[PDB]
Amino acid sequence: IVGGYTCGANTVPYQVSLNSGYHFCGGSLINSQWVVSAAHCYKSGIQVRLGEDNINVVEGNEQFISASKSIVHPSYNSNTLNNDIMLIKLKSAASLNSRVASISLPTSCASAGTQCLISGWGNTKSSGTSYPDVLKCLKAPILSDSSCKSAYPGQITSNMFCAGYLEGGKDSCQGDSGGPVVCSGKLQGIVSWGSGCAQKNKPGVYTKVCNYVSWIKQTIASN
Amino acid sequence: RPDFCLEPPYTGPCRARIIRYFYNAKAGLCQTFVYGGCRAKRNNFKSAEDCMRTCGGA
Ligand SMILES: [Ca+2]
Repeated sequence: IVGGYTCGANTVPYQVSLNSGYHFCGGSLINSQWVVSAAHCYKSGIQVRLGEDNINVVEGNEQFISASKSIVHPSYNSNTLNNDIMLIKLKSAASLNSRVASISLPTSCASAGTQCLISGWGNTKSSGTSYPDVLKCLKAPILSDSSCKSAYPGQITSNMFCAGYLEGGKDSCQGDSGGPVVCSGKLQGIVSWGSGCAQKNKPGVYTKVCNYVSWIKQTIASN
Repeated sequence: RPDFCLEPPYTGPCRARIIRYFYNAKAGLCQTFVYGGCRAKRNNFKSAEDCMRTCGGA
């Protein structure tokens, strides 16, 4: 039983590819001109790609829109990885349809146990290399803080959550950062970091989105 | 020239997929590797030209 599965074309309509010559991270469309991603995905020269499945062929559903602005969270900490959140303004608004859609911000935080969908075109081998062409998905439960903090002693902040399986084998990996953790319709996490990928006792670590909802709404509103 | 230049490429914990450069002394040239976005070490360059200039000939 392999962790990820091929989501299906345009079944995760709010997934974006961030591109700078190649796919370097993911992100989530939260309205027609804004993307939320990971602060460590900040680059110059992003083009956001929407309505992808195969990131290597032009299947017709695409909208490739450059960003005008990229706002990294004022308290992002490069070392501690705390507040690993960034907002990206499109040059122009996306045309929103069925294959291209946005994802609602949480109105409250998810509890441990809540099962989520993690998507992305990251590395599909725990140890190894293989970057898929099409979008992969993974359903993975939210982990308890207590367990999270045992997995990464002295490193988890209030702004972080662990999700996945203590067994390992099912995770998200390099290429996945910035991309969603959607739970019960709402956007709860951002793919952020981990020790390796899909290791035993080392779940993935995610930015706790429900902490920032105010900051996002406002920051969108005045930019 | 230096000694960070002999250290192996560090992807680190972050899950980006960013192509960078390191000095490979077993090849005698600067190579590409997958940098996960954070906590970079010094044998991590953003171009081959930089890499060659700091590390080249180590
Ligand atoms: Ca495509």
